[PDB]
Amino acid sequence: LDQILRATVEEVRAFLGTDRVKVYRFDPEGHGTVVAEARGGERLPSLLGLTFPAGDIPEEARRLFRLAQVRVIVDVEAQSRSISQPESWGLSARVPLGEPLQRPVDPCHVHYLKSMGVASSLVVPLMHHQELWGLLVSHHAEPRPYSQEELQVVQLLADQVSIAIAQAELSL
Ligand SMILES: *[C@@H](C)[C@H]1/C(=C/c2[nH]c(/C=C3N=C(/C=C4\NC(=O)C(CC)=C4C)C(C)=C\3CCC(=O)O)c(CCC(=O)O)c2C)NC(=O)[C@@H]1C
Repeated sequence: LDQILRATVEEVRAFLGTDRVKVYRFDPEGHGTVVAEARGGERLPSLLGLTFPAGDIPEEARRLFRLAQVRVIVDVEAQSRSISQPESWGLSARVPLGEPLQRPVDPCHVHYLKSMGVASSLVVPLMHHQELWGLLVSHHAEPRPYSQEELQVVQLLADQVSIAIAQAELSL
């Protein structure tokens, strides 16, 4: 799995022509590791081999990854702010998306992304069945706006890998 993804991180990078793209896996204990990482003009250091703490993300945000399955961050310059809400469990049967064309994130990510010197941040969740196995993310300088039409093409690209990582769990 970790090896296979190594070729995926670079493969997708070619398509998304993103300078930096890495895959993030998750553990039940609340621990995640980077099993892949690519760099373009080497504007950022290699994070590969670094374990990220779950605390980095609560849950309400991850929920969107389950229902929204889109994950898109606008220019951190727009300074969008999104925090928690008072008693807002939101009861629904099953309505995919049904939210703004963008996903504002608390100032937590603002500095986080900016700290990486990345104005843009394209993310894509990798879920198999009803569970989440991995997470795809991309970061780079102003890569011009993104089209929804082209986004879909990649949206499926994230689904394909979902099969590779899933089929890998069996063998691995
Ligand atoms: C802020 C000081 C602290 C913090 C809190 C925090 N994070 C989020 C949301 C996200 N954080 C990430 C982080 C990553 N990007 C990556 O590339 C990686 C490695 C693969 C990570 C871990 C992401 C993707 C999100 C989701 C936002 C999006 O739309 O993409 C939140 C929001 C939760 C909410 O809804 O309240 C918060 C509060 N993260 C830190 O690192 C600090 C400790």
